[PDB]
Amino acid sequence: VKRTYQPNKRKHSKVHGFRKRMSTKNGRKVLARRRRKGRKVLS
Amino acid sequence: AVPKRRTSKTRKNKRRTHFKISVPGMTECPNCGEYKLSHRVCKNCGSY
Amino acid sequence: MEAKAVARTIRIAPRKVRLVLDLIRGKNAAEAIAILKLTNKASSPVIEKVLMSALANAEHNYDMNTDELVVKEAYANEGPTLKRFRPRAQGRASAINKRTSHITIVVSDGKE
Amino acid sequence: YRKLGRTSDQRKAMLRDLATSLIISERIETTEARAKEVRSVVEKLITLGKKGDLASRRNAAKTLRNVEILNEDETTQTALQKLFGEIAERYTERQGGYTRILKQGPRRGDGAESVIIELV
RNA sequence: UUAAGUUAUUAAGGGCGCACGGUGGAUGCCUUGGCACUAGAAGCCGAUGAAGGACGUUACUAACGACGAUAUGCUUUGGGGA
RNA sequence: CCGAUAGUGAACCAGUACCGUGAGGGAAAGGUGAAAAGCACCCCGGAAGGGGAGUGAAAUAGAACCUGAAACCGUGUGCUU
RNA sequence: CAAUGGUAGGAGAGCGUUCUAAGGGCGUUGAAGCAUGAUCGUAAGGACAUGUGGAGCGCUUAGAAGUGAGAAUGCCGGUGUGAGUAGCGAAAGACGGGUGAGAAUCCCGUCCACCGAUUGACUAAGGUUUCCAGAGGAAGGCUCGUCCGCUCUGGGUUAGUC
RNA sequence: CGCGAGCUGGGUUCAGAACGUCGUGAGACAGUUCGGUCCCUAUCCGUCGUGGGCGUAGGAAAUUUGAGAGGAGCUGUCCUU
RNA sequence: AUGAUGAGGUUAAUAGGUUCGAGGUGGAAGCAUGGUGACAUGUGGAGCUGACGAAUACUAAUCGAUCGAAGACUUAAU
Ligand SMILES: [Mg+2]
Repeated sequence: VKRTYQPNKRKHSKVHGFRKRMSTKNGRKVLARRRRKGRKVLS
Repeated sequence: AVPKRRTSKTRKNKRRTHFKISVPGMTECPNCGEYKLSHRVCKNCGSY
Repeated sequence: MEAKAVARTIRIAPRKVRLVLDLIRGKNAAEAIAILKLTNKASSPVIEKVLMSALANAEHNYDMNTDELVVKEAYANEGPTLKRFRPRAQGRASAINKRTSHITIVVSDGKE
Repeated sequence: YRKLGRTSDQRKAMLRDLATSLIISERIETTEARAKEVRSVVEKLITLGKKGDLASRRNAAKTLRNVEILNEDETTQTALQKLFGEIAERYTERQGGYTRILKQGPRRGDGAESVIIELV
């Protein structure tokens, strides 16, 4: 059966990805929390 | 269809009283003196 | 007097190794070897080798010649188990315990 | 008779193939059950060979596979020709037997009693 | 000898004690790291390109520090001592 | 105040394994010895192991390495059935 | 001389664990833990001896508390029982030769069988090194394994026109 | 109102729908109507078969009595008298 | 089901094969004749024939191993 997450590099990097989070202030937030947390993969 | 209770060590060891391997049907080989299975060809020599 | 030989972390579940050792307990060395080499089980090759080592140990370390040796006592006890899983149905996973065995054999001359 | 844990078409095929291979090699290694069941087939083929008339040749062609043996000096001849020219003569005077069976110890991968079926 | 009567033995295995092994990681002891504070500094970093990264850099080479194409470091002034 | 199920989530390459499309969620894991002196050689084995000899105060301190409980699994047996 | 069953519950006296203050002590001539024992007190519990153990720990008085577990379909970690039971995930294999410590399971060969609008050839998306040649066998392969999409070593992707 | 870890699932008692009736309404009625996922690898006792051990004062091969126990146990028509 | 039960292990018919037969099927192959051919006829109730009946050691039950008594007291008759 068709399950979820039919992977796609382009959409993955479009809906997510550094420049997309840097396009909205709320996007800028999640990077802020992820650095405060010391995350290694930020977007 | 599930065990209503534990099988104690006593019951366990009791059930497996008859669960054992038998010593092989081995006889001495007439050409080499090493043991072989009866009615089989000796694997050390290769006789009868 | 007594020669020792041990095999550790053998990859056979101890319930299965003990079935073969329940035959060579207290028999002579030659008869014991003939049993192992002819019993058609999985553990048998690995035990025939622990016995072999004991007997070699006896000759090379005590001058205990192999014609008079008897497996004084031979046993097997649990070892460091390896834990694995099997993907079963409806997303559930069941466990599989790959067990091991610490095989011991001591052969004696019956003497002091 | 025995079924050998197998269907009818797959057994018919296995029995005839095993008989052919025996005829090629004159002694093979297999499990007891299949030796006990190829015994009769190979014995009956040799009977079809002890007559050599064209009818028996044509009829034995049913069972044997078509194989080629390279003899000494690069001489070539098929299973039918072997059966009717090199094995008919050997057993012209014997009135049965044609095969023996020598049990061997169990194999490793299973507990199957391997045996060697050989043309006597 | 025969009648009548009575009673061992057995242990395939089990139980209880005891001895000796394994498995396992409690406990005891220990500290590299934490927690709560006190006293005094300090309480702005960015277009002079920040904070955070990515790639790199060694004799050989992955990781971690350090470093940046002058890269596992360069200069200088002082401290020191194989 | 805490001594490794505690004390930070994190004493140990931890916001890391890992999980989620993503916000996010989020572990488990310290201890050989004083010194590495980390077991020259020999023996069985293809090897893993082992058994001697040697190192060391100690090697049931041999690297999964301090102490090593209980559940649990064995091998003997004195008394029973 | 009288009293002493007891649940919700009230009252009193106490036993134990960690730490602190002071005093007095014990410790490689072997501390704490651990194990055993046929010992002592009315109880919570306290000693003694013998083994393992290889450095800390008792006693008196008094202070403080993360102070006492058997149950919460409690949490974490180990190990059981069901049991040598169910399962071994659509299918055709047989045999000769070789390789090895070991072979139904690896290599070669013959025969046989299955697909064949496809289990065949391409190419996208996606995965990223699984690709190739040597070597290995702990682990992963639902068995075995000398084999491999596994491990170790060294390699491999070449565009003016796709 | 024996028996669903032996079976079915038509009725009834989930979510859909529809008619009559009641309710302004959401909805309702033991009023109808069409449709509607029946899981479980048997540990113990029990029961039907089938083995091994031991005891029956020696070790054996065969034939046995029967203390008990179980199974059967029904009945029609015609003719004759 | 397995184990048991039963028929046998060479001083042997237990099973296989060989030979003969029962039963089943129904006119094998190759020839010759006739037909343009599709075919037909004689050989020849032929050929084939798993379990069913009998004979025959031709092949396999070759070699060997393990378990298994020495008989209690007491009393009464003998
Ligand atoms: Mg799934």
